Amino acid sequence: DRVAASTTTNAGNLVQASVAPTMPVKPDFKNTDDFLSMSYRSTTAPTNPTK
Amino acid sequence: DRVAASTTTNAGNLVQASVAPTMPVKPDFKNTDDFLSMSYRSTTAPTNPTKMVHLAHGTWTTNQHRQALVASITLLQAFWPNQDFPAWGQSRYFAAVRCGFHIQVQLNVNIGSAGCLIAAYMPKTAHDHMNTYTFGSYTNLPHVLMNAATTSQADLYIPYVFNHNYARTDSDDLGGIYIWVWSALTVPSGSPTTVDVTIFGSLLDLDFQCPRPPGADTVIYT
Amino acid sequence: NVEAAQGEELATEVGLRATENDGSLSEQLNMSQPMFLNFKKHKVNIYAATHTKVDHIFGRAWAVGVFNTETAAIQKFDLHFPTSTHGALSRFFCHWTGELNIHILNVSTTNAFLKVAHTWFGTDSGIARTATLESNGTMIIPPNEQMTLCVPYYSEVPLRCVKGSDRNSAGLGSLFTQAVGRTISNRVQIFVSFRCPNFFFPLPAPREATSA
Repeated sequence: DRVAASTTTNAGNLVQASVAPTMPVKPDFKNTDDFLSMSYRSTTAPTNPTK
Repeated sequence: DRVAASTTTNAGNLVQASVAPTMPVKPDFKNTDDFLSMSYRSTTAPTNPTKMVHLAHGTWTTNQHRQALVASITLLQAFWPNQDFPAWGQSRYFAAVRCGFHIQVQLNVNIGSAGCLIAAYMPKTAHDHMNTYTFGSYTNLPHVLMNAATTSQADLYIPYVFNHNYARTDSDDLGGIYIWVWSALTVPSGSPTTVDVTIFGSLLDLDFQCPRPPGADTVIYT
Repeated sequence: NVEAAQGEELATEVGLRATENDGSLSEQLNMSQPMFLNFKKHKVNIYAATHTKVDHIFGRAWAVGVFNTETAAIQKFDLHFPTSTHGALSRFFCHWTGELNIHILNVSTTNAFLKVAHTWFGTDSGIARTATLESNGTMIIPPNEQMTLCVPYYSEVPLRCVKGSDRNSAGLGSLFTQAVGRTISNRVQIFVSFRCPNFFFPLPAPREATSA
């Protein structure tokens, strides 16, 4: 039950009386999908406006 | 005067009878600006859609009994229902989402009130039917209990969980967080009756794929 | 002395716990349950094997559907996940992937061969693929006899969800059969047993439906 801060890009979050987070059993947070259902490179989205 | 090809992201250009390129005298193509006119980090722009945003507040009063629903959020359609949200503009192109989710339930209770709301997570194919589930068992879900007293915030991380490999942006496919009344609140007089609940969300592990015309829907998995 | 015990640090062990901080739900699995001066926690295995283990429990098959077939026309028979049996223990999980056995049992008064074929996609793949079932994995079953043939997992959806009834991705399959040898009253009974199932993610315990 302590001070927990959270910051992403511009936004930020300063919380008091925090609670420890939860996650589903045996979580795997690796972003990419192997095997791949898409041949594209995952850096496509931010790169896209350069097209 | 030979064959020159050019490729950027998706687009590509195959030219014949090319001419050697030109550039202004003493060019310097280094992107960043030193000295800096902006304190921000140059990786801001692509990172920006990950920014955490206010999501679907709700009002939880005395009158509502147990098993009642305080507020509802449809997860994947939640981060860009409007044009105002930061992740909207860049999600209005790419049609698929592999993204993970970070949602922090904000709550404030005037000291001297007692009761609990539960923040759960129901995937779409689960959400199709409420009628099947016993209420007393909802704690099987990934969740966090929230006590009235001595809980400021409830932090829960949700990995991507869905049938199909990729999920459609414009739809509800990821399901959504639903917040239920675990026990009625108890208010002494005088106190403000309505206890406001705001689900303050976020997003992480950003991904997009499969280009489409800006406004049109497209089927992928079905 | 012998009888009494005291705090103040280990009151966690004597059972006082804050539910507001649960850590992960799986973090509670690690939690040591409270104990008083006298309790003996000992894991006593009466049987060598464990009936609790996922692998073993769904080994026992369960009966879904019975129908007589007097007609050589191809029979559409759809397989829902189990209800009203020990198979309903699988109702805790949405996402499921694994190969599954099918025990069909042929009963023929007049001698008849009967054929079995399985398709994860339904009757309609967008074309009618049911024209002849010979090429899709047919396995022929002799009269008054039964076989254990198991179906591999072929699906455009990597994870089947148990709950939903939606024919596309929800069911665990759709089963095709036809009799041969000019007969009638050929009666079958079909049993479905999983093999090394993989169940992903839990759900709350489902309500018993009196009204259906």
